[PDB]
Amino acid sequence: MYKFEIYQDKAGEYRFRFKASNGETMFSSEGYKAKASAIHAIESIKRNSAGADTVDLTTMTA
Amino acid sequence: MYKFEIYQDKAGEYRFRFKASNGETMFSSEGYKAKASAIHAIESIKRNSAGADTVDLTTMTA
Repeated sequence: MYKFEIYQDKAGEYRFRFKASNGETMFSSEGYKAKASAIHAIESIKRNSAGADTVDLTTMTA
Repeated sequence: MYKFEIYQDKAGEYRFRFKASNGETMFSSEGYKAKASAIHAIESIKRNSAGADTVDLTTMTA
């Protein structure tokens, strides 16, 4: 199906990506701070993120 | 409760963050490419991400 793949970048930058059913990544994160911070971040997603609202701030006249 | 705030960075970098019930951000993304790509990414989350698995690659980093 899909999941959160938690890796660190060459820069030592702990991060996590999320996949899709067609076996493709749709985002990569900053990872927040560290591995412990990475899982804790993903813990937010596990709660109700599939039901969470999607607000767009960047609808700004420029 | 909590939601996805979609903004663009000073670098013109479309991205989205996710909040927590205590009114605090837990990640910021790369936003994938653009606004359309940002929402499409968040669409993956809406599906089953609250039930998605959490796999850590950086225990044996690649």
